[PDB]
Amino acid sequence: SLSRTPADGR
Amino acid sequence: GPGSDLLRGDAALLDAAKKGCLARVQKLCTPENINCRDTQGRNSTPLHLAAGYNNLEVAEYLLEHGADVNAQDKGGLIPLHNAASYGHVDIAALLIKYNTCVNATDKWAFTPLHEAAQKGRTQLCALLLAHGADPTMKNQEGQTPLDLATADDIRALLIDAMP
Repeated sequence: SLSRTPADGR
Repeated sequence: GPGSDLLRGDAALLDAAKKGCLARVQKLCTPENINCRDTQGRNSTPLHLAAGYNNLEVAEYLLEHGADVNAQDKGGLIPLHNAASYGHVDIAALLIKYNTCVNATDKWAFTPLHEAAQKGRTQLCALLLAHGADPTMKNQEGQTPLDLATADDIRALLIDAMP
């Protein structure tokens, strides 16, 4: 959904 | 005082796990802070950060000292989600060896295979499938990992694995 933000990492 | 000492120690351990500085992890880890949280960000544990930033030996050190392989950040991610998102094959294989749930679901019911498929991480997709990841799982919006995939190679991989 829209509120989903990226996982910590690279 | 002891309170600010613990605060400084937690923050330094999280930073060391992100940067991959094993010497600092060894010094600062305690059985009480091994699963401490980055409360100002995503509420990640040191193992989330080691997994996401591809620090394999820090990750196994944390696992060997009691890190929770199924700890959830504020979005429901477990460290295998972080490894899947960024394509860290060796990290994901290690987490699986330490009995992580390959089909774990986050707050939107994304699995690590949803994450790897969406982010284009082909070898991670294949690894997850080889360890029982279920390509028929739909997230909260009704989407399979295939529904989220845009790369030709991952679409072919998932179509082959699906019934």
